[PDB]
Amino acid sequence: CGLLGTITGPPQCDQFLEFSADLIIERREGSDVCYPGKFVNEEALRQILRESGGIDKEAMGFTYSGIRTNGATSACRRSGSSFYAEMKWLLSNTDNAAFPQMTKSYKNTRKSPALIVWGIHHSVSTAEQTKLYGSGNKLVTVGSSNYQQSFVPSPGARPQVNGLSGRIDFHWLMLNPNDTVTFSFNGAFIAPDRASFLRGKSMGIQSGVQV
Amino acid sequence: YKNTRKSPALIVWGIHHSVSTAEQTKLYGSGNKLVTVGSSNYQQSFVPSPGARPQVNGLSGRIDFHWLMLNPNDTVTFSFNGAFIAPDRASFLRGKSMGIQSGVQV
Amino acid sequence: EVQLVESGGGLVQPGGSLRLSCAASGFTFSSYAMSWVRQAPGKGLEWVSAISGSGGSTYYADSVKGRFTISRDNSKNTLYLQMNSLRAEDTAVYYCAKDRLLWFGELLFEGFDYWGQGTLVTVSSASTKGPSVFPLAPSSKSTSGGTAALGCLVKDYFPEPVTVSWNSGALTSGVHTFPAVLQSSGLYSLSSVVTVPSSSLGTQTYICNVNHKPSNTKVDKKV
Amino acid sequence: NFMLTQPHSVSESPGKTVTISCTRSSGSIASNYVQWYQQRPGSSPTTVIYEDNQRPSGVPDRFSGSIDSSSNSASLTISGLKTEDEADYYCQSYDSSNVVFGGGTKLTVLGQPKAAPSVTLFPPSSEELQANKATLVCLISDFYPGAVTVAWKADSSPVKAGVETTTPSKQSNNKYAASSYLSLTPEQWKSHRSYSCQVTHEGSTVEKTVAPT
Ligand SMILES: *[C@@H]1O[C@H](CO)[C@@H](O)[C@H](O)[C@H]1NC(C)=O
Ligand SMILES: *[C@@H]1O[C@H](CO)[C@@H](O)[C@H](O)[C@H]1NC(C)=O
Repeated sequence: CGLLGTITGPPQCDQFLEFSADLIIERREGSDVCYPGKFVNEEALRQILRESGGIDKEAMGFTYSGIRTNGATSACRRSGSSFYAEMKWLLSNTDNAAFPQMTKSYKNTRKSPALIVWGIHHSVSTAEQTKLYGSGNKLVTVGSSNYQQSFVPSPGARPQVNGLSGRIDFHWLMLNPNDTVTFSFNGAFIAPDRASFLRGKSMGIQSGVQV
Repeated sequence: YKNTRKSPALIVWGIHHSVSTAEQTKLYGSGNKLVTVGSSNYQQSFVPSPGARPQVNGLSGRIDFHWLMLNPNDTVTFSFNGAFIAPDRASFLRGKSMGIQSGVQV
Repeated sequence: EVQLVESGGGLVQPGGSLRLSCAASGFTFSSYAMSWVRQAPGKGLEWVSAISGSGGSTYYADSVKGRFTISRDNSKNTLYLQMNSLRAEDTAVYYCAKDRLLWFGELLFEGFDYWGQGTLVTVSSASTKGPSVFPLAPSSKSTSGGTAALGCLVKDYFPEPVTVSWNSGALTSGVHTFPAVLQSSGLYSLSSVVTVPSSSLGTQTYICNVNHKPSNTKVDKKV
Repeated sequence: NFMLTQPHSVSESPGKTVTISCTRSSGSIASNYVQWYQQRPGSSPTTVIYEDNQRPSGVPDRFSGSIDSSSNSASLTISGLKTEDEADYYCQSYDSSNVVFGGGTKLTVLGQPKAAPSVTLFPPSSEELQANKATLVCLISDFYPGAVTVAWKADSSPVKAGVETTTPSKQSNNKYAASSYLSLTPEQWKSHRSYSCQVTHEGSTVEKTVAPT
């Protein structure tokens, strides 16, 4: 399990979604991803998690209406095709090739800052992008009181990793208590299902020796 | 491109920022241009920024360069539809040295 | 050059098994999912099953699920399809088709890019049978511009061929013997008709001569 | 799942331009990729289109792909027909784990003027009615192009069980012939009012009817 894979929950990290520790050990074989991609500002988020003491997961409770939320692949494989356990690959309807302009928001009711993570999908080609999330220019915005940033997918061919030439870009912000995060998106979104809270203090290391 | 050598490779490319959207489509055609670079430890994407600029050497265009470092046996893959200054040769480092900045004689 | 080759096609009594094997070459076989497509003799294409590059995931069609088992050996660059509890419906030509992706069954299928040459699997309890000839009588003295339509009906015969002549080879002009139909029972059947003048109806004798050599059954029939 | 629907017969003159359409029953046509395979008789199929418009290396530029989301159709298009383009054309698409194949389309390059088929429909012989069997023979001769559709009707109603229809084969005179034999039992034969053999060719229907005695 990769230390960042605890946030997204790829199949390797199914047993580490809500761990709690004083000492966290990363191993050289840990991969944070199943569907190829990488975290923006990865090390800062790793440094945050190493001294986090653990992760508590609270459902964010997004409901989606009249789109496809079963996105899956045989790269993230648990039973058959699957995906990241904490997230959802939002596709378009089989009936209509449209992705409606959606607005989804979350309020952090808790006393600790919330680790919100999400992905932006870079399809292999515009053909692939239009087939999954519908035609037209795709746009994803993220906003809070502190944080604001907007994202547009960059379709194109990437080197094969686990059979896929596409890439998912994972982004994250930290909601302060009582603040609100809002997602506008009409496609190319990997929405969070659950948020993440830090359990305490700990120390992370990197090693390859017996415990 | 695949790194067949026993040492990290240095890959450099450029993006062309044309003086206008007309200049830009003259060279590469109409459309929106996007370059995507990707490897194991690296993935990034770049968009040409055409528009009015002041002259530098009587030229209002710009070419900025980007670079990663390919680890051995790692494969780099480009996806471009224009505004791509493509690399012909990769660079390999030879060993250890030391660099200085000076304005006196050797 | 990518090339696929299938072997193992034969004739099988219904209720039997057959292990088809497709041979791959000219590409990295381990990194491309493979699939089996069949075509009934005179019907469209029908996808049968598929298998991932690793070999762990295996996907079957409904019509064959549980009876067919697909497998592969990445070292021998060979594909396999185990066909069990065979039926008359499963009689077709089977191709192995290289899939364009590593994984099969995920949100998007780019088709196939190369097709093996094919192999014929035939399933029928082929008992050799002599035909049973029936006369096709002409219309009630109704005609068009003098013509008329009468013939002989060859029914439930196996195997091909038969030979149908009229009046021991005398009547040649105006005859038409149709190709046989391979009906559901695994047997053939055909007819042959003559365009004759409507005058001689009732005043002349037309005899059809059917000759089936494998059954040693030869019958002359009158209309 | 869903089903795809192409015409059975398409014909045109050399150098002209055809389109073979493919219509999807359920689900949008632009929700997954569509292929176009071609099968010249006696050879394995080969793929002339993938991802709804893309030509493999070695496919003449006269082949084009298309997607019409309004009609929910995908349409092949061949410019400047050659004589070697004469084949059967299958469209293909995809669902959850299901691979859907079109019915197939027979593309004929006209080498001779079109000729409507000649239908001759026979009742069952009284001798077979003594074998407690009954067989209807619909003989179809001298048509071009070599594509027909045979439909049987029991007195006003489609009957598909017991029918056996031949693949059209060329006669001596470069025209095609076929047969269609409906199997019945004498109790069903004397049951209804009439029996019909409907042969469809190039959008025209020639119906013939027979009856007991
Ligand atoms: C957040 O709001 C709740 C009530 O909505 C209040 O009880 C709490 O004090 C607030 N916390 C902060 C840090 O403002
Ligand atoms: C690089 O790849 C070659 C070819 O597969 C292999 O022989 C070699 O051991 C590899 N070396 C490294 C350092 O990856």
